[PDB]
Amino acid sequence: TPLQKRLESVRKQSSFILTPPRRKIPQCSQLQEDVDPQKVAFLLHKQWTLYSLTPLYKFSYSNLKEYSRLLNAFIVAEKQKNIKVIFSTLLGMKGTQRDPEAFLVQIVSREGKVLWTGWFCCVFGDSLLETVSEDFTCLPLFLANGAESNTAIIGTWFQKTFDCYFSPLAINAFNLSWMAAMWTACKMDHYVATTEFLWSVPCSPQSLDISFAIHPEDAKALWDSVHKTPGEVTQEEVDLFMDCLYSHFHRHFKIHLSATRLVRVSTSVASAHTDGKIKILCHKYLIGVLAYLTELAIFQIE
Amino acid sequence: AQLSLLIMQVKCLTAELSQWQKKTPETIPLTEDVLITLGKEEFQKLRQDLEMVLSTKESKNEKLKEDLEREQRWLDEQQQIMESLNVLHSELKNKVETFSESRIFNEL
Amino acid sequence: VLRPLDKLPGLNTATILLVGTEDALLQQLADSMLKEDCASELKVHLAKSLPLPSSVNRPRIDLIVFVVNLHSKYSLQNTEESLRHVDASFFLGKVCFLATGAGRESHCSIHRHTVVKLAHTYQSPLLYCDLEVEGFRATMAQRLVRVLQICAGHVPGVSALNLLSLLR
Amino acid sequence: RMTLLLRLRAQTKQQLLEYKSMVDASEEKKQIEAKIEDLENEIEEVKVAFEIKKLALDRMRLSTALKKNLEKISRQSSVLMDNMKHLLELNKLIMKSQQESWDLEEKLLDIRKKRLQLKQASESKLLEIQTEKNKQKIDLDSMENSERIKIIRQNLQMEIKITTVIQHVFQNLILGSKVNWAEDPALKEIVLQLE
Amino acid sequence: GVLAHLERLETQ
Amino acid sequence: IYFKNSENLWKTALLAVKQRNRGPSVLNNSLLLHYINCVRDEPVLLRFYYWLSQTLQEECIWYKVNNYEHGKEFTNFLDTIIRAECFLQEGFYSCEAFLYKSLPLWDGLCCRSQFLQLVSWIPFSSFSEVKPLLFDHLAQLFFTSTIYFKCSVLQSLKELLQNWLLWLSMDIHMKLGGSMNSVSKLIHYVGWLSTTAMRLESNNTFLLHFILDFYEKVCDIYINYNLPLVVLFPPGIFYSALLSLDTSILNQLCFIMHRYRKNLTAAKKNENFSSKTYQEFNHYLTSMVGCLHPSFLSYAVSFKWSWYLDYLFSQGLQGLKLFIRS
DNA sequence: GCGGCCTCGGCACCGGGATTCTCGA
DNA sequence: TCGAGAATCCCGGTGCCGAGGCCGC
Repeated sequence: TPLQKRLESVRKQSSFILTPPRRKIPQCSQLQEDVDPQKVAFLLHKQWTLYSLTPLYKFSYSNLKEYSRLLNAFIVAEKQKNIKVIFSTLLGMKGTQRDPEAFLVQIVSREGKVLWTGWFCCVFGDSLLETVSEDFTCLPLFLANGAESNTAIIGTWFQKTFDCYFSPLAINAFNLSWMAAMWTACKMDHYVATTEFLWSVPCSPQSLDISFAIHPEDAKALWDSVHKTPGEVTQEEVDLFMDCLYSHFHRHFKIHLSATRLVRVSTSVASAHTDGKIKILCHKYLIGVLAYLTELAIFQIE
Repeated sequence: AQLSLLIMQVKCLTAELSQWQKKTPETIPLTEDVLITLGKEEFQKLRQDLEMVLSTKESKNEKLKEDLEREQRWLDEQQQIMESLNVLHSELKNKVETFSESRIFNEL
Repeated sequence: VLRPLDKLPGLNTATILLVGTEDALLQQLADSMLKEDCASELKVHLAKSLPLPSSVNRPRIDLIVFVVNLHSKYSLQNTEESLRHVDASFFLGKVCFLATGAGRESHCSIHRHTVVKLAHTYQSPLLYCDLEVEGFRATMAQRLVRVLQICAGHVPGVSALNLLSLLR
Repeated sequence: RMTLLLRLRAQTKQQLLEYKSMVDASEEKKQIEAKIEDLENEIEEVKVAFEIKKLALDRMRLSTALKKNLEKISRQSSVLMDNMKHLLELNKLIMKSQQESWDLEEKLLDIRKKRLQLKQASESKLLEIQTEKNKQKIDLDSMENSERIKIIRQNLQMEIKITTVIQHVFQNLILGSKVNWAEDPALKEIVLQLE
Repeated sequence: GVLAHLERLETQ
Repeated sequence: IYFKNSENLWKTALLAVKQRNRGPSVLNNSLLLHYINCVRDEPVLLRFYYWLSQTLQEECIWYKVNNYEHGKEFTNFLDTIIRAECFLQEGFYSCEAFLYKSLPLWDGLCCRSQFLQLVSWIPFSSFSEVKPLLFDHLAQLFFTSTIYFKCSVLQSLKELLQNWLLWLSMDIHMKLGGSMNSVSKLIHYVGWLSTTAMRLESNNTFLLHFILDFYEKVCDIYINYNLPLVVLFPPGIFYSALLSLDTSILNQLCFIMHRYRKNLTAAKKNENFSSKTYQEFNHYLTSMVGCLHPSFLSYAVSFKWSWYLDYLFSQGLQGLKLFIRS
């Protein structure tokens, strides 16, 4: 139960038993309780570089001032090798009531020039909560956006004080295509941005990239062509949406896009890269986009 | 095709087992040679693995002697932490367990 | 449509036919599979899709390894399309599913379960590797060449039919 | 060549084996949970059908290679035998190399058994220590009643914090002045002030 | 060990 | 900087003073490894699991960028993991969890010496939940790699057998049947592994030597581990080494079967095994005791029956000694 | 010609110009 | 109906961390 449950989970995950996760179309997530409108709205249109964060040992959402000081005195000491660190519980970035409340880590520089704005969130991540003990407050997702240098310093501090480890979360093109499909399946209005899929062909000498940017309403009507079962999108439906893209690109330019790999799928819901600098959160679906992102972080942790 | 391949698999294992049982050991056409060609080849291959297996079974007791020293040291450090933890259990028994709250206030 | 026994064997000729959309990687795998001076003739064949334009004098093909580049969904849509032109008596032992690009796990347009489901629903071995690097090629080449001598019958105890009974 | 013709015989006695198996499968004309079961009961039954077949092949091979080598005693020098003397030497370098091995592994085995016995024993004993420290944790709930412990703890903290201030102004007043610090028997017990 | 050794008869 | 002293000039006199006094997160801590050895506690075996999983992932993804120079610290870190498990004696729960994740992707020789010592320390699971996940890949590479990887698996599974039987001996000490079925099935699957590996390599004596080295630890299950699990040879090894061509493998088989006689006799004292196991061992006896010959012929050529014996016996044939005395 | 030093530069995230399209002269 | 104001699509013009060069031991 305290570990052996996780061993059985690892067994289930490694078994790879008929995975196709028929996923519910990201439902309009009415902003739960507090969710500081200024804070969350500041947190939306920021390009979060995802990481996978192992559960934090001996963490508490009461000693935020002590960790703030302990990390502020560490960051400016890494400059010895002007900065304020504000740990801020977000109070609403959680899928179920039992999830740990998401909390921020902002490198505030004089004025509120937030240099780094870290973000640990655990939403709909009850595949990790029910397997880890009480001492660990598990937040699988870590969100950077500040320079990679400051991330590779706060990550070291977190490893030193909490025994949590940051693997840079890399969304594979399979998961990328999945999220590119469930985000054009959403029920949104006033599409903010075009549905762009930045492909990148695997040529050895050259590195040609393709931006198969579709009109966002035109991709919704193309998704409805391959959408038959409502409520949940299947792997076959996602693959048929992606293959309709393939058969509209190889039709035009005679180059098989399916022979290439997704690197970035911009959508009116949320942009999503591969190499880590992934989640822009244009719309307020972020509890669903973050649900997928946390479910993907479990895959890397577990 | 999973089922269409399982059916042909059982059909093929049936044929192979009915053909192996048909295979009587065919030693009658064995070899016209006096088998010195095959013999002094097989002993020479034996010479090829016998040096190649002594070289492995010499490393075997090399690592077994090294690990006998290492696990003897581990057993020593284990019996030490065993007797130490046992005497700590006996001593912490009814020495710090006999702790009163009012006596703890009097010590303060 | 390829059949396992449509042609007669040679003497020590073990003719494997690589299958993959990308062909430079197939050429690299073929080079590594002939780099070692094994005891068998190794007339390696390459291809892109199983129709395999009908040219007679093609030897008795003893192995078809479907190199499924996990980075590209094309390599599966061109394998699953090419999987329908293999004889059902060919899928028993003389079929392997190489999954190159696995392990990198960041370029994978294909979830490795999907290649696992494909290689299980066709009842054939599935050998992961990363063909782009010689360190994982010059050891997968010696795995395909020892599967080769099993399916081609060069090891005189194990058939291709006995092979899949081992790699289930 | 003969070795190459032998590799051929062998290869063809297996290629015709495959050919006959396939044509017999073509001559012939469901419960997937048991379809692999009546797939398994041959891969064990062909296995006993051909491990005995290979085992008869090997016994009739070794019997002839013994009788052919029974003619080897009757032959001349046979520099083979000069190579076999060194193989006797190698055997001595392995069966003695195993003579320690059934002894070295025996010693390592009871070493491992003693170590694991003391490991489970230590885990039980140290879990007893940890649950006794937990029992001292209930003794900790014996102070957080805080009816007179809290006030005395606070006035101890607010007094030692004066006793760590006046103390460190003795480490800084019998230092900066004309101290003659340690050549005096009063200060010597007051300087070097115990923490 | 005989595993670290068996990795150096693969080479040698 | 770091205790760089300047008393070196005084260290002429201070080296004389030394001579005068002469005359007049936890893996790289052996003194702390004993703590985690003794605490099977929840928040420490999990504080440690998460470090091992994220060190065997990040630093193994490090292979995908160097694979040559990173292949020496990873080897030297997996060596520390291996040593920590040999000391602590239970397989780290990230050691298997990394193995199931990285066995299908694994090649034959990439850290073979380290990966196939990790397999040894795998928490006995069921051999019905660990077989498909791991042993279906230690057969996918076992049957496609050379002898030098083949011998490195039946050795790997040889050590796995001991590391499962230790944890079963005290499962008798700390008070079965379904645990019994697991080691029995592991040994049979190796006994299935080791009849077809015998066939791939045309009865190579090197490989069957390691096979018997595995079975050298299968004869002594009852005597050594107090486990009633006398599993006899599958004949595809028994007679394949009986009618083998060297004695360092022949006396090996003889030692194994003598320990089999001893273990079966010990099991008859305390008590299916009896019926079919005794039938199979009397099969391996009457066939072989009548057979007790090619490597013995090599000795006889190099060479009054009792004197022949003495020539034997005296020349290292100790497994034959233990049989013949029995 | 290397050791800890430093300097350009691809990638990328944040700041105004002209097109949409709503409202006043 | 039409003219100025605001917002926001389209791509900069900027910010800022690895790569290449370079000078003691």
